Amino acid sequence: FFAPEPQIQPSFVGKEGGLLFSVSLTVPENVSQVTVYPVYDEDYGLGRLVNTADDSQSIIYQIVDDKGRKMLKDHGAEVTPNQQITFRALNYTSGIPPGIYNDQVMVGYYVNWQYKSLDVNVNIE
Repeated sequence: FFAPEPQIQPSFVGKEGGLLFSVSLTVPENVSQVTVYPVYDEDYGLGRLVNTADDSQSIIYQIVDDKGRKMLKDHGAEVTPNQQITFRALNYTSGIPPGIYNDQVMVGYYVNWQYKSLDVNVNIE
């Protein structure tokens, strides 16, 4: 098992359901399932992006696969080794100042599950 670093792609957002960022990766050998999930609320698959320059500005989000299914710990997308797959962070905030927003998410690979943390630092404008 070896997992290349997943790549974060910014989006060019304030609508409920709007794309905030994406995570793309190549499925390793011997892996049949991959999840990318936030850990703000791990049980319900919710993340919290925070503005690095302003504590008081956050965006709640969920991460979905290419069929729009929310990803959770130990429950991701079924995949084939060597395919490229993309996950999308979608705004779940009801009711956004431009800046740089941060969160940490997790990537799980079903080989047993192997986990790797992923830092997210993205422009949202």
